Amino acid sequence: FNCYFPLRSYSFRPTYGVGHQPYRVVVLSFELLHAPATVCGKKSTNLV
Amino acid sequence: GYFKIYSKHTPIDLPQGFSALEPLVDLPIGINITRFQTLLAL
Ligand SMILES: *[C@@H]1O[C@H](CO)[C@@H](O)[C@H](O)[C@H]1NC(C)=O
Repeated sequence: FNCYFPLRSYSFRPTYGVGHQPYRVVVLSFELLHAPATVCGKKSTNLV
Repeated sequence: GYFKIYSKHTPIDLPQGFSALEPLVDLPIGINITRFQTLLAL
């Protein structure tokens, strides 16, 4: 009575709907702090 | 926030002479430093 197990299985199957297929997610969060900007994205043209 | 290390090695009471210390590494470690200690192998 009243006690259940809150973790339930997704139970993915190939025959499911488009919304019932597994869709992996990758989340990026950017942080700027009092550090010398150690991560950055730099194109260099040939010299003349 | 940068820790800078200059180094020089010479094959020899400190000797009387002039030698210039070239830079070795420059690191953006960024922590606060107040004291220090040394390690020996024994
Ligand atoms: C770094 O450490 C020194 C220790 O003498 C302290 O006085 C200083 O306030 C510290 N810097 C910061 C940003 O807390």
